[PDB]
Amino acid sequence: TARAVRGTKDLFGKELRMHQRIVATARKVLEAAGALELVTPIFEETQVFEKGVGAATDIVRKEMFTFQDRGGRSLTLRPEGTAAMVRAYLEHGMKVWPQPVRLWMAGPMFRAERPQKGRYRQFHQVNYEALGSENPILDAEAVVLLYECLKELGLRRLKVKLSSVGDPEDRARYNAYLREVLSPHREALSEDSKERLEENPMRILDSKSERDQALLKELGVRPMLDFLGEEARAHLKEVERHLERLSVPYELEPALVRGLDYYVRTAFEVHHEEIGAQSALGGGGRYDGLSELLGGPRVPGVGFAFGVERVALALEAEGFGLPEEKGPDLYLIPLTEEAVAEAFYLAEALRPRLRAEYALAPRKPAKGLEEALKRGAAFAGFLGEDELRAGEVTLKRLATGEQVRLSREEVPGYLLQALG
Amino acid sequence: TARAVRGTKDLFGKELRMHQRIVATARKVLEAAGALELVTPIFEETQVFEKGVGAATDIVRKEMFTFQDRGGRSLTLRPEGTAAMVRAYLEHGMKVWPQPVRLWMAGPMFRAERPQKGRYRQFHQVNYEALGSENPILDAEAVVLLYECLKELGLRRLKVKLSSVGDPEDRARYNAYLREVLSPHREALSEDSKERLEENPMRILDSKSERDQALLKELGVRPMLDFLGEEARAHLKEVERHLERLSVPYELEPALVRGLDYYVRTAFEVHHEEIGAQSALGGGGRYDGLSELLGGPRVPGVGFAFGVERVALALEAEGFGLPEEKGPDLYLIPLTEEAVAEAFYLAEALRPRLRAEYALAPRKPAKGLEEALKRGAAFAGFLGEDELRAGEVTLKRLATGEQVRLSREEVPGYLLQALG
Ligand SMILES: N[C@@H](Cc1c[nH]c[nH+]1)C(=O)O
Ligand SMILES: N[C@@H](Cc1c[nH]c[nH+]1)C(=O)O
Repeated sequence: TARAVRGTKDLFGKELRMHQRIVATARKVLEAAGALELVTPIFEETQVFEKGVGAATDIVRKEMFTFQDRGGRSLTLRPEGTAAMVRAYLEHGMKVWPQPVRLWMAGPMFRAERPQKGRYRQFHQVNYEALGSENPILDAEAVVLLYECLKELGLRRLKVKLSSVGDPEDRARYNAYLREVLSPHREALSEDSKERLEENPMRILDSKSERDQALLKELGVRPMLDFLGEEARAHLKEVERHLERLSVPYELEPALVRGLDYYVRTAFEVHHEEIGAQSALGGGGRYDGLSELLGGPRVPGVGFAFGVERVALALEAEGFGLPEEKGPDLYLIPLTEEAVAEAFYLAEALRPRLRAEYALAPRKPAKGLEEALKRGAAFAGFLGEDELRAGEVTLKRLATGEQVRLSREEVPGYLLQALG
Repeated sequence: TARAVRGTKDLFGKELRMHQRIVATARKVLEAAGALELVTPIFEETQVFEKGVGAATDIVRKEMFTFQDRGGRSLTLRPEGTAAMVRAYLEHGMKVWPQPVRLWMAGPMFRAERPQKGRYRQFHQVNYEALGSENPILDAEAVVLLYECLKELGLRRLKVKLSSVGDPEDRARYNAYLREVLSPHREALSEDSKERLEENPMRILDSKSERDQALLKELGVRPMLDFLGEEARAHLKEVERHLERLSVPYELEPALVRGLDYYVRTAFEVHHEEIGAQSALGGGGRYDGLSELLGGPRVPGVGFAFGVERVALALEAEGFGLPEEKGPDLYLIPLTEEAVAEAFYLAEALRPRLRAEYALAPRKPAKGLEEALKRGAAFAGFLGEDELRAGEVTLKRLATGEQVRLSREEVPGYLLQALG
């Protein structure tokens, strides 16, 4: 009856392997930059995400799998990694390690989204974090690291986008501006936008429908860029200076509305055309003050995260494939009932240095050979009356059909030299 | 304010590395036996565990983190892997793949346990599964694989325990027997046991408290083993035949009650008496009929699972340590403020082929050298006014004190040949 809940799926085969390659590469680039692997629990106290992600965001308000612990306490399935990372930083007194502290991890993230496929309720992302410093070098580094993780995978058609949200103060003033300009024209907004006009009006910029877009155009709504505090623009220029020097091709966006509310200053995203909507492979930005929201001291930080599934799609789009699932080095086929157990014993003597499998029931040579082929085995191994009594095994390389009869002892060596 | 919820913890450093070594080894032994890696979602429809694990078990009744889908459906955080594996087997029509289908995975498991340390609410286990066959060779194989996963890690002091729970008929009769012997003495049972006496009385055997143990002793309660039917007895003997042949030292237990209700016939566990209570490193058994409980056809199966944390403790107990975390190949120390950014740029030119790190602020040579040493760096790199204007870098192997001044171009090669 039961199936895997919509939005989640079993990972195996080529799909699983691609994910592993992706995380493997991310591990290499991130750790070369000094990042330490830190894996946080699957769930945190619901407050870590409420306060952290901001009580006004879609995620917190209606997209988190939150439940209650038997007796008391509210727990929530991690929807994103940054807040948890900061929570960990705080808890482990990382403030005392030599700064900045770079952390990275790869794991599942959960988001309660309205059922109708949509996309994913359980997805996986690589998360990088640089904590303990306001230096714009880290922002540039974070952007380069994300860019390189994808670049190393073989992706070529990426679109880096950079911008800034100024600071909570600048963010506030821009919102006020939006209300003042939009409210008297409130009646020309999409129902969706009319709600967004209440909390975090900026979203109305990144909304769909023609109603909104045409209005914004005629009203001459000015870009979030025009509201950056000077220190903010100084910082952003430093980041651009570094990226240009590192030759990272980017485009400065008029405004980058990120789905989380802890962002301050730098904000970036890397896209890929070949995905359709949800072209974002990953993104990130600075988030000083988040630690304070979780009740800690001031701890500056920048980082990014990217969706493994998204990256996989991008790879597929660029024609990157994976080679066929390897079969067993040897597949033992018993010719008599007594032989089935002997095949098992022989297989055990060969493992784990050699991948040896066997049939659990006797069968004709041709049939068992058919099954060995069916399993992609390199060698077929026959165990009938003769070899059982002689303490030998009849091996047959399936590719050429070449056959060899040798003692059980030589088998490991013969196979290893013939395949290694 | 927030901490990692009791029963969960952040994995990093040596602790994380041990887990990876453990899973790495398990991967090798399991995949050599033909196991395919299959990772199931973090949560399943609550029914998969209710019906699967059995509605009478402690796990289902009061130890599962269950919550409601943002729109109805009851979802539950996976407390164990077998049911999910069978669910996957059913869903993907693996029944049409060549049998038996061997699957393995390593991941987090969640159990809502009463807060007071109590060990773990989120732990990790390696799970092996062999589906599609009643053959006792698979049971022996499952036992040998679990044994070998631990054996390969270096563990020597393991205690393998084997037993059987018979067939549904034998299981029923033993339960009846338990009721008949225990009911008239019902008043001497622990409150917990008095409930278990209603559905699946066998649990009362594997319960805690002295109140139960002493009673069972004086009453002369007979082992589940004496109640095995003929076919069950035959199957178990086959398993012992195989284990003895493979020289796997085991002890036949009178009654090895396991923690789940889907078990039928073979049941085994490997313990280590140097962890205190909870000496079970892992265990498993056969579970035909589970697929049917999930609404599928009859699919026989055996498997095991072991706690990575438990195994880690066992390793520690046997004195197995982890060495030194590698430091960066190069640690660039800026001598002027202008140099910090240059160090970053240089570091970026060297990565990811080389692990290069740098200080984010200028410092005196001696100080930066001490920091390079603290970080376990192979080479220290100086960037002061001289080298900045000359387009060079002053390298110093911290080991031999050998100092070299070379051009930025000569750096990647020199470092690679000096460390590769
Ligand atoms: N966690 C953010 C990305 C991020 C990581 N660090 C900073 N921002 C996301 O879910 O997109
Ligand atoms: N599911 C079992 C392990 C197992 C695998 N196969 C049969 N049993 C456990 O949680 O201990």
